[PDB]
Amino acid sequence: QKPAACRCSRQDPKNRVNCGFPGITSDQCFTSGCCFDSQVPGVPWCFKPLPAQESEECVMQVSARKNCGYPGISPEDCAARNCCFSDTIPEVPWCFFPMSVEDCHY
Repeated sequence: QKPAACRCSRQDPKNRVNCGFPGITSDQCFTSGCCFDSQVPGVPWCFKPLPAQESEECVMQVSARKNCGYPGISPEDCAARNCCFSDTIPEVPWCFFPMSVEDCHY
């Protein structure tokens, strides 16, 4: 299934992880759960989407996270402060500010 827009557009083209086989079409790429973009040269055209989050406002590259909490903040407290919580990647804030989706596109 085609991934939500932010899982595709919020990635730096140079950080793209290739998805599918050589020559996979735009439709096949989307159908496979990947993102397709034929506009940037020299980078994968069919690529893996960013991990899905609780909401699409919480989708962004790990390096774009703005710390909305503190060391040891709980998921619930983070949710109270109106933020996104994700503790699966090292060195990055686990509680972070979400970003409205107007920038997202295919």
